[PDB]
Amino acid sequence: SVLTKAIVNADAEARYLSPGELDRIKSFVASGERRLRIAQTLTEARERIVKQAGDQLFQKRPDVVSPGGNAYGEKMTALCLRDLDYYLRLVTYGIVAGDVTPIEEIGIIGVKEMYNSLQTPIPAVAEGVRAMKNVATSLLSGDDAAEAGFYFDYLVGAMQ
Amino acid sequence: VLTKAIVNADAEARYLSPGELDRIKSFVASGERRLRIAQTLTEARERIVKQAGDQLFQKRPDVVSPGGNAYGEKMTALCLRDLDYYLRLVTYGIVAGDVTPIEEIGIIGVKEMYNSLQTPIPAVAEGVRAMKNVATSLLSGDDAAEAGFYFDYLVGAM
Amino acid sequence: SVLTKAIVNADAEARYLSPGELDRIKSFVASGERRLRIAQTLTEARERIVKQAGDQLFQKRPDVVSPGGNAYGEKMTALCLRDLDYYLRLVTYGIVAGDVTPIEEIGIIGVKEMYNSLQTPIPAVAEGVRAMKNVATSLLSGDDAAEAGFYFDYLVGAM
Amino acid sequence: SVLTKAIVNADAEARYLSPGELDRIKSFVASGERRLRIAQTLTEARERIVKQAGDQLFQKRPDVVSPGGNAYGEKMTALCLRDLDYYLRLVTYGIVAGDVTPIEEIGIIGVKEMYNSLQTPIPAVAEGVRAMKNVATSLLSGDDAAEAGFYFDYLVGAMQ
Amino acid sequence: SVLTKAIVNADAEARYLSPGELDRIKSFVASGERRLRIAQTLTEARERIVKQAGDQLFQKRPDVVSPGGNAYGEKMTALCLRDLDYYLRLVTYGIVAGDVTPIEEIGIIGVKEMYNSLQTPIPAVAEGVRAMKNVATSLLSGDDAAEAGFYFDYLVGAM
Amino acid sequence: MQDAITAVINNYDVQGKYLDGAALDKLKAYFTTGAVRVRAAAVISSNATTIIKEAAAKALIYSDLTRPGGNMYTTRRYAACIRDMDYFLRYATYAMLAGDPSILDERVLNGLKETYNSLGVPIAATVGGIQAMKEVVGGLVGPDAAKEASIYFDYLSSGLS
Amino acid sequence: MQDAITAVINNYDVQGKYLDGAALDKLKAYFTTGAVRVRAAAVISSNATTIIKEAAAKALIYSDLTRPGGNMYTTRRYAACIRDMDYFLRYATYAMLAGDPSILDERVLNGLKETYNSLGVPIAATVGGIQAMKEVVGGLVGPDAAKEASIYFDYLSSGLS
Amino acid sequence: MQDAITAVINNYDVQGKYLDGAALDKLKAYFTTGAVRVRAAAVISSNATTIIKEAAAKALIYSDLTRPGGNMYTTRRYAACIRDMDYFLRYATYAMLAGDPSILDERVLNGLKETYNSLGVPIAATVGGIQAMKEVVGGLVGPDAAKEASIYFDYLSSGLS
Ligand SMILES: *[C@H](C)[C@H]1/C(=C/c2[nH]c(/C=C3N=C(/C=C4\NC(=O)C(CC)=C4C)C(C)=C\3CCC(=O)O)c(CCC(=O)O)c2C)NC(=O)[C@@H]1C
Ligand SMILES: *[C@H](C)[C@H]1/C(=C/c2[nH]c(/C=C3N=C(/C=C4\NC(=O)C(CC)=C4C)C(C)=C\3CCC(=O)O)c(CCC(=O)O)c2C)NC(=O)[C@@H]1C
Ligand SMILES: *[C@H](C)[C@H]1/C(=C/c2[nH]c(/C=C3N=C(/C=C4\NC(=O)C(CC)=C4C)C(C)=C\3CCC(=O)O)c(CCC(=O)O)c2C)NC(=O)[C@@H]1C
Repeated sequence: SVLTKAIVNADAEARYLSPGELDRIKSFVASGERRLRIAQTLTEARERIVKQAGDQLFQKRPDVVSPGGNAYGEKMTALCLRDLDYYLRLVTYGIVAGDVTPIEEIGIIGVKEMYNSLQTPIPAVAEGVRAMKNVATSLLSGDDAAEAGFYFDYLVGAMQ
Repeated sequence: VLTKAIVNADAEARYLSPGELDRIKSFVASGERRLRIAQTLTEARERIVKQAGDQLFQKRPDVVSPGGNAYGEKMTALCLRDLDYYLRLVTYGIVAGDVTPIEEIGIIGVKEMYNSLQTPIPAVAEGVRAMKNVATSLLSGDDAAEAGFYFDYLVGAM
Repeated sequence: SVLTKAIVNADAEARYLSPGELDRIKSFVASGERRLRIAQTLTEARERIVKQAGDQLFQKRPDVVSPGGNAYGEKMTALCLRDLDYYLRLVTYGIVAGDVTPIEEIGIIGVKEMYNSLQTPIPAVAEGVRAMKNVATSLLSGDDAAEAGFYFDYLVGAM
Repeated sequence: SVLTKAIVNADAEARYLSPGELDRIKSFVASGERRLRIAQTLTEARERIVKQAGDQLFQKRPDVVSPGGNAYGEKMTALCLRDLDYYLRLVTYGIVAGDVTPIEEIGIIGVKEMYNSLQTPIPAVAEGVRAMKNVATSLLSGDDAAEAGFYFDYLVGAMQ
Repeated sequence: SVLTKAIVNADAEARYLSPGELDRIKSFVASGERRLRIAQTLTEARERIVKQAGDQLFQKRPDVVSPGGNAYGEKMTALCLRDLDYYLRLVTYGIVAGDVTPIEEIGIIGVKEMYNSLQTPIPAVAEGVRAMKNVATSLLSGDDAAEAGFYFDYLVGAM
Repeated sequence: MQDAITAVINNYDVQGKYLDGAALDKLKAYFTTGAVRVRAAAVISSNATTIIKEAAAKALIYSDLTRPGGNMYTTRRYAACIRDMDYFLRYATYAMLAGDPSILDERVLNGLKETYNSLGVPIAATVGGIQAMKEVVGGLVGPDAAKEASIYFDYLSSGLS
Repeated sequence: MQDAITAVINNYDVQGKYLDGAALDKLKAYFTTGAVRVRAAAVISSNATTIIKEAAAKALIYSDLTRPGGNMYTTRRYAACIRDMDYFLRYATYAMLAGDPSILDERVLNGLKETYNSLGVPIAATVGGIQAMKEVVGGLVGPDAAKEASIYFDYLSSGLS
Repeated sequence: MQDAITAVINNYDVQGKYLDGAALDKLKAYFTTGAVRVRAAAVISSNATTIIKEAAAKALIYSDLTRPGGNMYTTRRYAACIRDMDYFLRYATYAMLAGDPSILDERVLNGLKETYNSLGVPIAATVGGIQAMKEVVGGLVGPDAAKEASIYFDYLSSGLS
């Protein structure tokens, strides 16, 4: 969260929170109520976002859902969609937190290693997240979408 | 299902058994649920066909190649039209509760028709399999199982 | 062979060989020496016929030797050529026999089923045989070619 | 090379070469003439090994040579074969050296990063190397093949 | 095999297997894993064993590879080496079986008659087998070599 | 033929005993397994052609058998061999639904060894093919179904050998 | 006759192939089973008389066969029937040690059906007796050994029928 | 660490005894086994990534552990678990070459239980994973090598539990 990040920087410096740091905290608390609504919207639309994004991903990457591909088969396709759902849940957590840290601990550290063992292609996963972003953006209002976009972009950046 | 029961009775030259009658009763109750499942696939029909087509072409580059039957716009359209036909038949099957409707329109003489066309039968089967996977994803699990049976039959027939 | 076919028909009828049937046998025995030469010619040119026909087939059907296609890959392409060689050997046997029966037993019964399990396209196989015919015809003299053509045509018809 | 490795260990310890280390050097110099022949054999058969391995790889992995796949197209397929050739050259160098170090510096360090930028699938590359091994093994005598196999296996292990 | 031999003796006597006979079977099954390794070693070294033995034999007997001699010429020399290979394969079979019977049926009965028709000298063949034994012994560990030696000796005795 | 339910009934009938709890338990066991079996059977029927193809690829083809002088050489013999493979698959599926091996004995297994010996068909190769089909089938059906499927395949194999 | 080890060897010999690891694995499998088999054989030999007694009690004696006009009526015929039972037991034991059914085919199975038909010995009753022996044997040998023992008994039964 | 050769030497050194024939025999025993071990080690190194993948598939994944609230839930934890699996494999390979279990005790086994308890990692699941790796390894190495490989895997498992 924003607050955790600020505290951590202060502790490293071994100082009380700077005025500038305090100001950022103030801004965050004001923003929070708006943020809560954005998160709520995505949660309600979660099921459809995942479904639509999946379809887009499969169109973008025929290979993944092909006999060679990892996603191929009902069991595997479900798992791929479950993964997309996981990332969406993480994004909602991020929006309320105001920072990527919650997202980062659960999803972005060791992600490469996990997927490499699974043999899932990392770029395809990124495409799925991009797809989810587009669906989510449409449901969100423009300003809301921009906020959500940042978190979505981070995920895409983290895993590529 | 009702036709099937009557036919068995007529062969035996007997009135329908209570057990047979009960199965008919169950079927008529199930029908409304079946209609909903069919409706879902109908709405998603256009996308199912499109997605399945792409999967098939990825699986079989050859079919959409200068040598291949599917190659060219006209031919590719016809291949997709065929996939659409089979999907329509599957929906009919689900509402009927039997493969017979599917079977009459699509599975008898299919080999002969495709051999004249020179279309490869295995590729057609793959396309149906592809359609099944797309359809399964949109359907709920129990609904998907019901739909799967009809899809499997088609694949078996072809 | 001609003779086998005639005998079999007679045995079914439970009769001695008909004069007409006997006449055809007489014609066949006279023809045989010419037939042997025709077969010999094709055997000598066998390696080249197969090679040329293969190339023609692959040009005619790019798809078969494509990643999707059955023929694709060295192992698979070799097998496709081996099949062409098999059919050529069968045709030579047919010419000497004067009948397709020898050909038919070894190659044409269950062929559809075998290839369907393999998933090999039957029409492509037919094209290969047609290609082999054209190569073979060129090396053969015209009358010889006509005789050879009949056997080649039968194969194409069978698949 | 064997010799380089031994010297480096000694220098770290700041000691003269140990008797055991010296013995290994002696063994290596005796082995060398046999090793030279093994390398020579593969060099002569190089062109065919690459060609055969390529075909095997493409059969095992249709996807790589498919419109989605990286290898697809003439230019791309040539590059994939060029890569296989590179790895074969490295293996020959290894056999004469008696150690993987020459191979390792040229080919195995940063390989993951390079291929990830290219987007080439690493497992497919490994399969290609495996394929090359099988072709090379057939041409080599059994004992020779075992020696060659070790170097081939290392490459496969490295690209994993 | 050891077990086959025991069963056969029992059946002739029309009795169940004797305790002593059963004990020998037990010993054999324990020995088998060691025997398998010995056989595996020889199989891997087979190509070199044959080659080395051949050379030794030809040095020992110049005559066999001479214009008069049977072995002379490439075709004939290949056949002589093929024979050596055959005998080595038989020896490996023997080691796993624990008995010479497998070896004996395939190679040692009628061998004299076969070679006499061929006109191959039997003593030279024996020398080749002896040569193979020496090569094989070197690769094998001492105890393993002794086991292998018995089978090799039997072959030499048989010819 | 006989099925599991009928087998229980028949055993009781020869005893003259009315159905008892122990008997009921056997029947109940079958009933639970039933649903799985039906699903497995449908899977096998749909994938039958492929199952045979894969199994042949694993054992029969690219072999001396297919090469000239081999049992499965010539189109006619090749077609016969794959027809036999299909028979085995279909009967095993029937047995799996039934829950009893008897049908295999009554139709497939009776006289097969003798037929094969007269024909000169190689039994060990056939057994190999059956085992290969089993492995392929196991994958498609999934684990719970696989155990049930395997016993019938093994029964066929034991009969032939 | 043939045994498992020799069977592997013979298959390789017709191919002309040197023994390979896959072949070695089959041989290795046999070697592990061997110890169990030897123990089972000793058990059977010691209890052979009783096994026959129990099996006869289960199926043959107290029946029409033993009653006048039955096949096993008269001392001479009774003695013959128990002699045949002993044969089956001894050969099955041999087969179990060998790990191969071939000896049963070569000695017991070949021409027995025809002999029995001429004699008017009832084959189904004999098969019943064999099955009974199997059950008794299974108990004595214990479970691991029983599975191995059962296959040879079943092989005899199938041959006769 | 210690290896078999050094273990013999050390035992003699504490006694102060010069090496004797009995000692030499133990050393000789090791030398024969050595060649097999080297081959096994190379196999394991090449297939290490796959071995881990297969073992995880058999036990760890598609389980409560991977599901939320499970120890291996989250990418970080998943990655940690597969890293640990790799460690076990590498050390077992080292032990197999060495012919001595001591290195496992010195590096892997020491303090692992305590570490795991503080972390809250489940020991039984870890042991399960090790056993799974053993099974996969056994296949690749082949039978002779498998016996040697198995003991080190079992040693790790016993230590953890
Ligand atoms: C979909 C876009 C892609 C895809 C998905 C896919 N995933 C698996 C298996 C697993 N996925 C995960 C992922 C996570 N665990 C976590 O803790 C998080 C963050 C909260 C994630 C994202 C895990 C742990 C597994 C292992 C199985 C399990 O959950 O128990 C698969 C199948 C695995 C396999 O085949 O071995 C698939 C298909 N794969 C693709 O190719 C798509 C592009
Ligand atoms: C070439 C024109 C086409 C082609 C051929 C092709 N064949 C195979 C495999 C087999 N072909 C045969 C066929 C025969 N066996 C016989 O006994 C006879 C008559 C004497 C024939 C003609 C067989 C038995 C096989 C099976 C494997 C084997 O040879 O043992 C393949 C490979 C099949 C595979 O997928 O593995 C191919 C490619 N394929 C084409 O598409 C060409 C048009
Ligand atoms: C009575 C003096 C002694 C005695 C007898 C006894 N017998 C049995 C069982 C059987 N005895 C026979 C004998 C015959 N069957 C024949 O064909 C002939 C010749 C015509 C004879 C003499 C048979 C066949 C049986 C088997 C059972 C059957 O009828 O099917 C028993 C019981 C068997 C058992 O052990 O359960 C007995 C007790 N026993 C004595 O101790 C007396 C001294």
